[PDB]
Amino acid sequence: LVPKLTASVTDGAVGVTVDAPVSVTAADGVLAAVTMVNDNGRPVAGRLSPDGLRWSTTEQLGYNRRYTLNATALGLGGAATRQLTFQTSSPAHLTMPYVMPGDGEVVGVGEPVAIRFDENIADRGAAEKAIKITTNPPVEGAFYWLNNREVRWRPEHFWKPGTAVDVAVNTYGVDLGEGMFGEDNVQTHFTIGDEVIATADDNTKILTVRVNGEVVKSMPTSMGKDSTPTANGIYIVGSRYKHIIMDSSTYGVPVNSPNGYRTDVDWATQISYSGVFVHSAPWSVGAQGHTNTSHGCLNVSPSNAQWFYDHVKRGDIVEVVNTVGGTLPGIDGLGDWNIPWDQWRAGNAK
Ligand SMILES: *C(=O)/C=C\C(=O)Nc1ccc(Cl)cc1
Ligand code: NA
Ligand code: NA
Repeated sequence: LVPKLTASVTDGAVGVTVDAPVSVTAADGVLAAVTMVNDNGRPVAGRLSPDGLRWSTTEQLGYNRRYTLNATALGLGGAATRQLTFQTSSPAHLTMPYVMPGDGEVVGVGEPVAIRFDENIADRGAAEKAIKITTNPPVEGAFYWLNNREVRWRPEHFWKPGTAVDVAVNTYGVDLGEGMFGEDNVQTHFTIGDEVIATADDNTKILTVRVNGEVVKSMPTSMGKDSTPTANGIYIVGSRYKHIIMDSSTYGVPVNSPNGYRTDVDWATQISYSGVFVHSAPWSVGAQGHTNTSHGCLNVSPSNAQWFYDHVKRGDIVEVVNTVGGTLPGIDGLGDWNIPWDQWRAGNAK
């Protein structure tokens, strides 16, 4: 029998995607030689299987390249040789994904998986298809897009402490729509830590911190006044700051406007993209636990703000209840858990 050669690419093929390696397989014989070069003549790294039957590229192929593959198979029946040439995808534009939380992090039970692209994604389904999420213990989750660039993945209920989460964004060589291809792959892994749920009840004006179901701190607080109230709902804890200059102009509100502001505060924990924080407020200690006086932040004492800074972590949960405000928008950026599960589960890839 004359040896046969089978490649994972077709001679004369265009638009070949570089999201997979290129392989060469020999039948009725073994591979005596296999080389692959690009248009400039530079060789492509590869490896031959010990049995001599399979050859595969070992480095990723580039966009907008013409590769020439030459292979020779030898067998008792005879010899066979083939030359193939193919052209890879020619992207119109490239987009880089950014994944949160960070690799190796320990996050709270409310932390979703976040994949943010630096460009608008026309084929959301293709993006979701290219993201493999592993969970241990395994749990059902789903994708949901906060905007044209960022997609979130979370389960129906808060994570179970101790869950391992692994995120592989394999967007390289993937057509994300309108000629937009992924600039690279990204791969992160994180773990869920203690259950920490702080509840701010406007009827009592107390921020109570519960760690694994036990109350460990009770903080008098002053929330947003009626004209600028704090929205009810579930907030995901974000970044921590020993101190931060609060500037309303970052939210489209001129500083010189009635609701504008610009001041420096200590021990600030972010809980919404819309600008809600837990922070030190020495000027309202007298009102904390009695009346609301802020632009929407949870004003707490300096010692309680610092305690919150030291003992709360990204992904922990703050829930506000019984305020005169509405509900935090589900697409705020840290309000994911305000979207009903059935809506989140059905997604919005269009
Ligand atoms: C919290 O109130 C939301 C944004 C912010 O920074 N507000 C704020 C805090 C303190 C002062 Cl004096 C003005 C506005
Ligand atoms: Na190359
Ligand atoms: Na700010």
